[PDB]
Amino acid sequence: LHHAVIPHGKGGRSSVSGIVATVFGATGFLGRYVVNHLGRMGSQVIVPHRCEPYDTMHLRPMGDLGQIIFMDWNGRDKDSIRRAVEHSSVVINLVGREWETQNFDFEDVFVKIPQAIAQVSKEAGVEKFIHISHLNADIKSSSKYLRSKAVGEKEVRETFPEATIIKPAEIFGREDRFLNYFANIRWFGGVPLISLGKKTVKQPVYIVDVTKGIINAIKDPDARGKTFAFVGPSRYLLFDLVQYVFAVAHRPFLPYPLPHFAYRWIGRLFEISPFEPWTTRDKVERIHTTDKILPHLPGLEDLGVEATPLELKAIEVLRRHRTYRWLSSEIEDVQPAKTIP
Amino acid sequence: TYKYVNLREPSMDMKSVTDRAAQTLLWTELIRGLGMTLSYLFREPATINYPFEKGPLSPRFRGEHALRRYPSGEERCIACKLCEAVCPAQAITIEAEPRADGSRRTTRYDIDMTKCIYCGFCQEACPVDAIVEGPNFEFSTETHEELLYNKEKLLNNGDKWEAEIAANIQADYLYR
Amino acid sequence: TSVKPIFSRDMNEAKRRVRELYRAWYREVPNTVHLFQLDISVKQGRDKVREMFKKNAHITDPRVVDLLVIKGKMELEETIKVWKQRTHVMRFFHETEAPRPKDFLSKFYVGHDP
Amino acid sequence: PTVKPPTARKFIWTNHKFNLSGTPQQYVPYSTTRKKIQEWVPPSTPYK
Amino acid sequence: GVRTSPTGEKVTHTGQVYDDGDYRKVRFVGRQKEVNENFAIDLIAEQPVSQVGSRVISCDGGGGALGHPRVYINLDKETKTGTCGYCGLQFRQQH
Amino acid sequence: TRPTVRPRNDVAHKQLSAFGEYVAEILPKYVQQVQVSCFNELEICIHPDGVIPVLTFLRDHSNAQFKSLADLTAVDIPTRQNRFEIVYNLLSLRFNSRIRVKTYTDELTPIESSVPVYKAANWYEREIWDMFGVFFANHPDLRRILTDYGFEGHPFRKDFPLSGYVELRYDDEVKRVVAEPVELAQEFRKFDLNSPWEAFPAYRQPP
Amino acid sequence: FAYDGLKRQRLTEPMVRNEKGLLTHTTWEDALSRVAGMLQSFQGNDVAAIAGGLVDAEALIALKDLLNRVDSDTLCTEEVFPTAGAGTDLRSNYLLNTTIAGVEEADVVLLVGTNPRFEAPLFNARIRKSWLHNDLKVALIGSPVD
Amino acid sequence: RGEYVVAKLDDLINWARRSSLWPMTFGLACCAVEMMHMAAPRYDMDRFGVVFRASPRQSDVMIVAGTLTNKMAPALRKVYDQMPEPRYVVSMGSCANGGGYYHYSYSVVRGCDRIVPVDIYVPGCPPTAEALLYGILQLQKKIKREKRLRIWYRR
Ligand SMILES: CCCCCCCCCCCCCCCCCC(=O)OC[C@H](COP(=O)(O)OCCN)OC(=O)CCCCCCCCCCCCCCCCC
Ligand SMILES: NC(=O)C1=CN([C@@H]2O[C@H](COP(=O)(O)OP(=O)(O)OC[C@H]3O[C@@H](n4cnc5c(N)ncnc54)[C@H](OP(=O)(O)O)[C@@H]3O)[C@@H](O)[C@H]2O)C=CC1
Ligand code: SF4
Ligand code: SF4
Ligand code: SF4
Ligand SMILES: [Zn+2]
Repeated sequence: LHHAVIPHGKGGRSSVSGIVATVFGATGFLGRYVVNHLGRMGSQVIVPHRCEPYDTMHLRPMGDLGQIIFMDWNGRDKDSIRRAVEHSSVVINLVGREWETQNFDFEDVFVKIPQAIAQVSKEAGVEKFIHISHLNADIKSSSKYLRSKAVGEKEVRETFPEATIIKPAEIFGREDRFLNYFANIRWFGGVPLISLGKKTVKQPVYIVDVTKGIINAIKDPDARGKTFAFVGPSRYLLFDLVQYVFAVAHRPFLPYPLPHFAYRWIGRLFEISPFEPWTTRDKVERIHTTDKILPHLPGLEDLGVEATPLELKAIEVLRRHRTYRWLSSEIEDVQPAKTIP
Repeated sequence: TYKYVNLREPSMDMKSVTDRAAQTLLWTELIRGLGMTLSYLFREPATINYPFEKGPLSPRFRGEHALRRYPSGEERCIACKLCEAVCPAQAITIEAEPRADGSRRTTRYDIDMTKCIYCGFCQEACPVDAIVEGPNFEFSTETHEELLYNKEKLLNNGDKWEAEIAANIQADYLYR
Repeated sequence: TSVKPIFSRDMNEAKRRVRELYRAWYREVPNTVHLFQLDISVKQGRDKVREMFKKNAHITDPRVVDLLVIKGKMELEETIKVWKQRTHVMRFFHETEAPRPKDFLSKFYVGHDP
Repeated sequence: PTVKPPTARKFIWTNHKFNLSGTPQQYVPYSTTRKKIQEWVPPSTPYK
Repeated sequence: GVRTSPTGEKVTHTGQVYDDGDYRKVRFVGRQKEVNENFAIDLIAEQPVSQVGSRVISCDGGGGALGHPRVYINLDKETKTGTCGYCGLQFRQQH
Repeated sequence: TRPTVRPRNDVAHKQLSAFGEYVAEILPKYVQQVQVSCFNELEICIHPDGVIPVLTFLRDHSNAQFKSLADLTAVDIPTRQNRFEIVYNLLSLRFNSRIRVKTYTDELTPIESSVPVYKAANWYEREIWDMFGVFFANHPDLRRILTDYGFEGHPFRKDFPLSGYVELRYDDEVKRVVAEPVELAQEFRKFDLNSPWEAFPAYRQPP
Repeated sequence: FAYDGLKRQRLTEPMVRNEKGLLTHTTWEDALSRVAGMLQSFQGNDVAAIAGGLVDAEALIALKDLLNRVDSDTLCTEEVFPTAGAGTDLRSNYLLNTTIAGVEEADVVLLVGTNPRFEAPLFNARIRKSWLHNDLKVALIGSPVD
Repeated sequence: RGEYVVAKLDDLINWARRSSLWPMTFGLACCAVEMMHMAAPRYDMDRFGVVFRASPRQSDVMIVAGTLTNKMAPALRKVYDQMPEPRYVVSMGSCANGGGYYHYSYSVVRGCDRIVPVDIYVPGCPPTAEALLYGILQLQKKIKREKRLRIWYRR
């Protein structure tokens, strides 16, 4: 170890963890938790960002002076990528959109960009590489999102064979597009579900569990060249999960079946939005994709993390969706949803 | 000696009682107060046109720090650490060793400008006029780290501001 | 060994004050979880209350017990009147602090602290 | 300064510079001292 | 003088420069490293030695009360010059 | 006639000495020591049991009339078995004089609240309790006044570290301000300043 | 003046031999595992230790106990002492029994095979102090050092 | 051309935001006095469009003018969070910048950037009213550099 990266202190804000991490896509939902955890223990974090600097302001309080470094980068320019990684010991890739745009599509963000980061990182001598894939990645999937995840995951593996690839289920948390997505359907009255959501099983995972898994993968030498599946502790039918969301938010729940073709037609309607789409056809498919069971892969327990149950943290996410009448309701008012042994 | 601020007995003659009746009903003392703000409307305001015009300062002004040289270009600082000892905020950090020649000089000279109280004790303590507070007060930054000055930044400040600094010391050193 | 008492002449009077304070805290936890809108459960709050009482279970000095009860009551008055904020109530749970190892080997790897 | 020019020194900046904060030529702090402990370097040949 | 390390980083007048593989140089990427280009060790060595006709000379740095504390320098050795411990000016005895 | 030396006022010194023993004659049950400083300040050192009798006498007695409690504070001297010294600074407008009354206590011994004598003492005693941990009995409302809610310890004790044990920051994961063990990017630098040569022979202590 | 040797040539990381017989940095866990693996496969005379000159008592006893638990008794020092007779059984056999301050009460000192000036400089200063203030008589068997 | 239009629209919204900055009526200690002097007739911050308003709902800038204690830290975070966006923070003076002369105190937050993000750091103890006015103008030029709609366009 070079002398500047020998750990020192007691793992606090002013300590030296010895980690020099470049986190791509740090300005997102997962990125803010990864940067927070890295900063807590005194890591040097490089945050290359495409967005406008106002949108990185929430990251600045997460590290001691000089520990959070911001760079500009473009996914299509390799000089920008190489400048951001050439001094790092671990590169973390959290890049992704849930929708396509006129400038970037699922192939671009889930294949070309991850491959370029892995390619440039390897040439720069970066030793650790963590890449976030998806539990349901599949070339036979209806959703181009999941098809692109399968291709990119493969690509990263050849380009950077020692990469740790992490495949989470849907991640729930304060800024998620999962529990919040279901709660915001109330603005349309009833909740449409394909086949009433009785033919779908989800295994959502908690954001902090995923973050701790990523942090523990950096330090663990066993995590190199491995693929992990980060899943929550319980499996639910989609109908029960959405019903549970509305029970915690104390909103009237009026589910009704909607066929795939009709509901695929609603997704394209919302895709017209030149801004962030409320929903897309791809999202409709992903929501209704049953979460795979991959026993051969290691999970959170193999990284020393106890998966946090949904029931213990839903109120943390869903309290703000309640009206004034129900804001103060406590965590014990709603019965847990039915699980699947 | 003392005086009473509010110990009056008002007159009860008819004229004085009517003068107070007119005041109550006609709001005479309220109109008098309007006249005073009217008189300010027609005064020239005290605003200056910053940043084109500047507020007056004096040679003693305590602003941004700088490390000075002798006319030959040698550093004045001899790493005596008196400024570091007196600093009320412990804002100065110094390391020193013999230079490649035999000279006693600093290898570290930091001022944490976010610890500093701009009190000027360091320039009072300095025996060779090496550390001074200059006249610059327009150095706000976008990041905290930019206010943790190392020796290179402070030497640059002295090279940047010496022309003004030397003239200010010239005006005030006979009061010191 | 003759000293001026605070409130309790002996340890049996002191333990009566300790039991009374425990009841007040036990009754309060349901309200504190409601008013402050905590994401912990009432059992968690009451478990924490129990934990704080058991760290001092070895005291044998009534004056020391009297002071802990005195401090515990001020602590409770801050909570009931909502002088505390959510951050102060949650400081008892150390959520953002990582677990420090207690075994020798784990301490040995991280650093020099005993 | 037209009437009372300043005293000329070789080391005084000829070109004044405004506030550079927020630009590529801003000031970045760093430690100005050299490494304090030298680590032993193992021999480059095998012998064991 | 301001050398440049094989990486290209400028070496300061204290001899400081991040070595290869030191992550800390990332702090200068897209920015710059502040280095004063007027090395005092070089500038003082450009001052000519002053010839004086006495065994002892005094130096206050010049400028009276604007200089440094007044010190007296011995010039008895002829194998070297007398240097001021405050300002580094050199003196030699004229025969 | 000595421009730099502070002049003495022996009249005021004489007057304060006479009053000091006058108080000792009237309150012998409590007064333990009376002294007058070279700059003419009178201090009465009492047993803590006499806080109310002594302060009440000084306030109400016709030759005292110390109607104003200027200041009430504590000093921590760890080398004493009663480490805390409680200091009352009183002012008599009628006689244009000041008097200092001092007592002592430890960490476990309560001191009687003097709010019945001086209502000004209410907040001064909360501050002493807050910063030193001295308990005042029969206080109408004793609680912290200066330290953060839930703060642990008594910072003005000499063995409390300057920077404390905890510091605060905002944590994004829990979306609130959190408290964590204190770490300093730059440790406070302790200075050893005392000269090893005695400065004031007049105060030398026997070997 | 030798403290500046504490700033140079320092061992700062665990090191093991790589696959080419060269020492390379590794973690404590790996370094201790290799030693522990080798320790668990040997016993008796197969395990020995040598304590150098700057070792502390705590390290000495800890290493002695460790080798004892594999039944090894070969705890050696670099500095020789004759083990004949009582050897180290009696402390008086290998100590400066008069004590350093005892030199000031001596009247005759016999030095045998020792340059105390360099072997124990502050002990030689005590001898000179007695030689100067007490008229002590010093004799030497050995090289006529200064 | 979309590029030309969004470029102009950034100028419009950036100009509006920097020309109508309303600081929260919020001050902590000494440095609040120099802030009052910046509102006073000589500098008259109002002539720049800078108007104090008490409500966080109606504020764009938090000027942290003075020492932040641990007891006050949650309250400062509360009123910052209650500001609608876009919102900016100006750290005024050594205390708010990095703890200043109470840096080693047990009751003092060592810099308000531990609690909120900070856009501009104004040095001084206290900064002169003119030094603060320089800091506000530096924030205006920062807002003038924002590229929100250009970045949205290229997403
Ligand atoms: C021949 C038969 C004819 C019959 C009719 C003859 C009657 C003529 C005389 C009648 C009296 C005329 C005045 C009546 C107006 C009301 C007067 C009044 O009530 O003012 C007194 C009021 C009380 O204030 P105070 O003094 O504190 O209390 C008194 C004792 N309790 O104090 C106040 O009201 C003060 C109000 C404070 C706020 C004032 C702020 C504005 C001041 C500037 C206003 C200037 C007026 C401009 C009007 C514009 C016209 C369009
Ligand atoms: N439910 C979930 O959240 C799950 C997430 N994942 C994966 O985890 C990763 C992060 O999840 P999440 O944090 O929710 O993703 P977010 O959409 O929340 O954040 C995406 C990040 O990627 C950056 N980014 C997106 N597109 C581009 C681009 N074209 N060029 C440059 N930067 C870009 C964004 O930066 P900007 O803000 O500048 O656009 C942002 O920082 C993604 O790969 C996602 O697929 C996997 C399984 C489930
Ligand atoms: S001005 Fe005062 S606080 Fe600032 S560095 Fe000088 S002595 Fe220290
Ligand atoms: S700046 Fe002045 S006081 Fe400070 S170390 Fe240098 S010579 Fe001494
Ligand atoms: S920075 Fe200086 S003037 Fe401002 S609050 Fe702190 S001590 Fe007072
Ligand atoms: Zn000189």
